[PDB]
This record gives sequence, C-alpha cells and structure tokens, in this order.
Amino acid sequence: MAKAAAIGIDLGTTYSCVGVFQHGKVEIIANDQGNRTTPSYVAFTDTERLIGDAAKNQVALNPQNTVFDAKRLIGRKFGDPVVQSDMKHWPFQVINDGDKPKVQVSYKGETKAFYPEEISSMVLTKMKEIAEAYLGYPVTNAVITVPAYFNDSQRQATKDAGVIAGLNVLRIINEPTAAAIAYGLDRTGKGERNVLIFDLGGGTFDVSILTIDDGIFEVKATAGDTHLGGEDFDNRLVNHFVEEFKRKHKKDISQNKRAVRRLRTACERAKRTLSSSTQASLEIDSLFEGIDFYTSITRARFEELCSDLFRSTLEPVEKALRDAKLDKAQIHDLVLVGGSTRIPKVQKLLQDFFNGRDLNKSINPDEAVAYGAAVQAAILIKSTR
Ligand SMILES: Nc1ncnc2c1nc(Cl)n2[C@@H]1O[C@H](CO)[C@@H](O)[C@H]1O
Repeated sequence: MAKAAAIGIDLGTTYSCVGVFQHGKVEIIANDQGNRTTPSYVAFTDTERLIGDAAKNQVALNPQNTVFDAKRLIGRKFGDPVVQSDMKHWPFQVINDGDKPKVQVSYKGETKAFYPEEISSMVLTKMKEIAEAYLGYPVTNAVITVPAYFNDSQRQATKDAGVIAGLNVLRIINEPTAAAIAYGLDRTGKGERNVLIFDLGGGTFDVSILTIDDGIFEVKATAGDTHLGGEDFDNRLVNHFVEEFKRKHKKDISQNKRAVRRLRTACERAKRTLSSSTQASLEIDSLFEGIDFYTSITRARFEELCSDLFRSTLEPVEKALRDAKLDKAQIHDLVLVGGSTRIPKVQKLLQDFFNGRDLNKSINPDEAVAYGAAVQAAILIKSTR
C-alpha cells in the first residue's frame, strides 16, 4: 500500500514540484489551489506558518518574515562568500550560529531562528502532504533532486531536510539526470549518449552535459549563472512600463512599493501570455494616484527588452561544451527544464546555436525534474520490495 509507494520531489530554488508514478504514468500532483508547482516560500505570521502559494501571496505585507531562497544557503557555512553576497539582497535576517547560517524571523510574536534545512523541510512537508491528499494515504518514501554541482555537504543537508519532513530519502539524484530519465534517454540501449540539459528557472540558469553509457550517468560539465532567471525578465518589463507610465502621465511610480509590486506580478503574467500569444494586455485598476494602467506589449518588444539576457544564455552552453570537450554535433539530445524555456525566443536561440536541432520539450519544463524523480522513486521502491 503506502510502503510500496514512492514520490519524486523537485525541491527548487523558487518553486517545488511533486510527482508519483502509478498505473504506467507519471501524475504531477496539483496542490490545494490547483497549482502543479508550489512556491519554495515559508511565511511566519502573528498567528501561523504559511507554506507555498499562501506564503508567496503575502510577501509584500510581511517581507521580513517571508523566507525564500533557502536552497542558496543549504549545506553552506556562514563565512562562505556566496552566503555573504546573497545576504545583502534578502529582506529577512540571516544570523551566524557557530559558522552555520540560520534565518531569523518573528513568529507568533517571538524571535525564532531556523537552519536552512529546517526551512526546506517545511517546503518538503507541504509537498509530502500534497501527495498524501492526492493518493488518499501517507507516502513517506521519496527521491529528492539537487543541482548537479551540489557538493556532499549540500546533498547531506538536503537529505536532512527530507528526514526532518518525515520522508524516507531513497536517493538524492541530480536535477539534469532526473530530466534525462523523464525523457527515457537512459533506455536507448548500448553506446555513449551525450545529453545537454538547458535549465532556465525563475532565479537560476543551469547548463549540464551528461554522458549515458548503458544506463550509467556521468556528469561531464556544469555551467550557468546562479543569478539569471525568469524574474530578471519580469524586472525588464517593469522598467519598460514604469518609463511608459512616466511618458503618458509625467509621474514616476518607482518609489511606490505597492505600485511596483502590482506591476511586477502583472508583468510576470503578461510574460507567460507572450509565450503563446504575440501580444499581452495589462489591466491594472488604480495603479498610482487613482490612474488605471490599461496597456499592451508585443512579443517583439518583450524580446527587445530581454535581448541581451536571452543571448547571454548561450555563453554557458559554449563553456559547458568546451569543458566537456565536445563539439555541438557530438550532443545527441537537448532537454528543456524550467518555466522560462517556454519563451519562444529562448528556444529559437538554443535551436539555432545547435544548427536547427529539435528540442525535447513535450514534458512541462517546470515539471520534467519531478517527473524523472517520480520514475526513479518507482524503480527504487520496487527494487526494495
Ligand atoms: N509560459 C511561460 N512563459 C514564460 N515564463 C514562464 C512560463 N511559465 C512559467 Cl512557470 N514561466 C516562468 O518560469 C519560472 C519558473 O520556472 C518563473 O520565472 C515563471 O514566470
């Protein structure tokens, strides 16, 4: 029953996703708000702890006590220059507990501090409960994914997050490996198969090159930008619309925190529409000083606004190829991961770079990692019996 069942969890930087493999198919499980992915956010309020959508939904009202980006801290020492640099950009407090970072917040009127693995365990507990509501019984066996570049300390702290969350961690597997499994790229028989995974998420960009030799995965190269993602594209749209509001009304809205956040969420929404329509409409009632902001933007203008950022995704692709010592024509498969890979201009730039090649994109790119983890979790629980 429950003991013969296992879930696959993509514990992402900005969003998490859970899947289950049963009756010959992967089911990506929707949360209680009907969303197939859940924000990797934990909010501490005057009455409760919120996880996911409810936590992300009140981030503007409670920024000091809304934790996100715990994955950037997990398995790291406080003195790590990555931690010291990131801390300057977070509205929540990060404290030092014997060279270990803790996020410090106000919860039910009291000061509390949490290890990154405790924050990530709250996200994992939510994914576990989302799976349990779908299945109708508690599932505790899980495969949890991590970036291919995670070291042993980061892998161990992710496993620790799983244990705190009440999950039996069958295995910690690499995100690009789970994506290659999702497309069945490890079941093509014999001979070395070179796979490139292009993973453009909400806040990070990862390029991975893998060689699959008779089911055995080998990481040949990892490249990318840990601070490039979908939210940089939302921010480019925001600057455009702030400048358009200034041209139409001779008013600067950039200082009105509420106006900027309402514009940001509307921009993120319009950006998604631009992946399937050649225009998107913004409909903001009373954006600033009672002025409605009803406008539109073409896909051509959005592509111009992010042109340099889209083009920058090709440097880590070239870098990964040189590190792996492979030319373009030596790559057998190209896999898209992350919601931002739905952007037509991004697909076109990657396909043209690989000389007109087809892209593996039939699986929802923000779901491919959980899909593969779910497949692996099923194989692993079956072998355990
Ligand atoms: N249809 C889409 N067109 C463009 N961007 C998209 C799309 N869907 C998602 Cl999710 N994202 C973005 O992916 C990230 C999460 O993986 C977020 O930045 C989200 O906006």
